[PDB]
Amino acid sequence: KETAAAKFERQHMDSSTSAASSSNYCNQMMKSRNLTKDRCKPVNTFVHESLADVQAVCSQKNVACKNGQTNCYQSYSTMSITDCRETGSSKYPNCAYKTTQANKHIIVACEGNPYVPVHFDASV
Amino acid sequence: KETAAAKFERQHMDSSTSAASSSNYCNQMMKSRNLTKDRCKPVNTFVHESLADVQAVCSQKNVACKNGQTNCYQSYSTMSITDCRETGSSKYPNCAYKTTQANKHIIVACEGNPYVPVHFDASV
Repeated sequence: KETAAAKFERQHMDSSTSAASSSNYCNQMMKSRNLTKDRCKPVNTFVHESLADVQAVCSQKNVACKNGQTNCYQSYSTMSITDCRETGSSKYPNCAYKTTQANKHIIVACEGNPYVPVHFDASV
Repeated sequence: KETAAAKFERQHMDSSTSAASSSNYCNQMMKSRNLTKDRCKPVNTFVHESLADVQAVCSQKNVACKNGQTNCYQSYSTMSITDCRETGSSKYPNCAYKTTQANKHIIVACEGNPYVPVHFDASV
């Protein structure tokens, strides 16, 4: 099993590019990050900033999570992100994703020592 | 009880302004839309476009909802929105919200005849 922090990294971190490279970015990334193995993960966001910058969000603006939890944090600045969502004729095991690039604040839930992101809540 | 469509309108529609008017916008709106009555609703987004334009999203890009439902739709264009989230020392019944204005695509779940929005899923 993964640690919660490692799972966040696998699902949400892509510091290797400044933004989605093509309309096929999500198709490629959802597959290579193992998010299409057991099923098509319906929605997933990748963040194109350094791991350090994303971890730093845990020391930024404390805000509520969508579910009412109090350990969520909103980035003070906008970040380059890519939203991936199942679209068209996506059907497991033939998953298909829409790639939407944007620059927005991220909201993450943080836990542990060190206090690091363990869930991607939303972007604004 | 409200219809699902009416509840969406009450929670998410604000066509009366082109964007949040002040840092107090969310405090005012969460109260006046009855989202602080039984508890502080932790997170809520208002859309500053016409009702017609928001309803029209149900005929736009079919995408998966976060929970795996297949009746979500993403707006082709960005829309003026305001994200409201509990912050600081928000504690029922003294709710307190952060106001974040943005221009993003909206994703809504649609149902019924007429086919109209019944849930706000996310913004991109």
